[PDB]
Amino acid sequence: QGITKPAIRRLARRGGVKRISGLIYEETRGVLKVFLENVIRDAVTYTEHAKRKTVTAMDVVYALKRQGRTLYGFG
Amino acid sequence: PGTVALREIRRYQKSTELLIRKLPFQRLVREIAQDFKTDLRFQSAAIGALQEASEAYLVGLFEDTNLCAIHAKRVTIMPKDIQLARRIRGERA
Amino acid sequence: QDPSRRQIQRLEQLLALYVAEIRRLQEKELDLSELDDPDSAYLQEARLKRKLIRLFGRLCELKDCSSLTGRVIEQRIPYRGTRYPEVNRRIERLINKPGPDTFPDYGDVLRAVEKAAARHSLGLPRQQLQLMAQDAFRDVGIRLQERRHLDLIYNFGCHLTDDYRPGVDPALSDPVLARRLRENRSLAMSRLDEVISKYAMLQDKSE
Repeated sequence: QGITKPAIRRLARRGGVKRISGLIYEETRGVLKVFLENVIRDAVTYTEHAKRKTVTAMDVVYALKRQGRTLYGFG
Repeated sequence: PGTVALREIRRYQKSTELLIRKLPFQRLVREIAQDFKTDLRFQSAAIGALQEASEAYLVGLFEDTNLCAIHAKRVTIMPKDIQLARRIRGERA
Repeated sequence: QDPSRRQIQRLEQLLALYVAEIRRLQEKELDLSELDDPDSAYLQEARLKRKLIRLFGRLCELKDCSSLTGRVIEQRIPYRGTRYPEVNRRIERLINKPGPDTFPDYGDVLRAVEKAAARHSLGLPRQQLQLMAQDAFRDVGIRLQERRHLDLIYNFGCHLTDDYRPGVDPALSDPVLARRLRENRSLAMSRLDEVISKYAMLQDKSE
């Protein structure tokens, strides 16, 4: 409900897809949530390692650099 | 363009171009941080990085699905198509 | 040309102050409650970036220059893929259409090829056309994706991330951290696959 149908549609179009299915919405929300969960889990690991209270953008970068080819080539 | 490096302006512009509304994204990260029983906080830059990367990832997924869709008559994209595209081009994350 | 000079001086000063405040906001740490707040530092940063870009455009407009910032995603993609120039031109035209959302379907590419071949009246064996169109769509689509991705990684992050070096990852040193990250990664992957499959068998049940 939070991430809207217009947004999901727009994201799909950005990638060339003209027409999506009804379940595509719920699936894109699921996929987004799981991806975010993964990045977060890694970043939080990173920032608890160094004994800090706030999750730095750098922690998110270290975390993203471990999510397959997501930020491939950055650095 | 005197006291600011053009690179930074490219960056802020790109931030302007995001496709998910920023408030509900914020609330999403919030939700996941609740489910993780996180005692921690996030600096605003981190949320930004999350959103840029997330939209990047989703658009990528859809691009892959588009690239694997070859049909005589145009088709509506369904879950199975995403699955197969992900098998052929690989999981991006 | 003095009041104009002083005016652009002003607007540039303001541009710099905007930048400084954005830098400030990016550094703010947000509580779980703030992440529900509509006026949180993230959204303040957002609106500030918006009004900054607006000011910038105003300045460009004032300086006889265009509002382009030299983005990679702006760079025209050329296509000389098939040895039929008449098709290459049309495909080029299609992939460089004005817009942020001009990524083509396979259908768009096939239609382009068929249209050009029928117009420039060449021998167009259908299976040959369809193959050529498929290869074109793949080539062109790959390049579009590469461009989006470069545009991502070149304009990614902020001053806080600008110092990233892959070899300073503490996980390389500390084996414990590396182990937790390992288990993490395995969960991550099995979760993504879980969702993709989940909705796959859901569509299966629907049909």
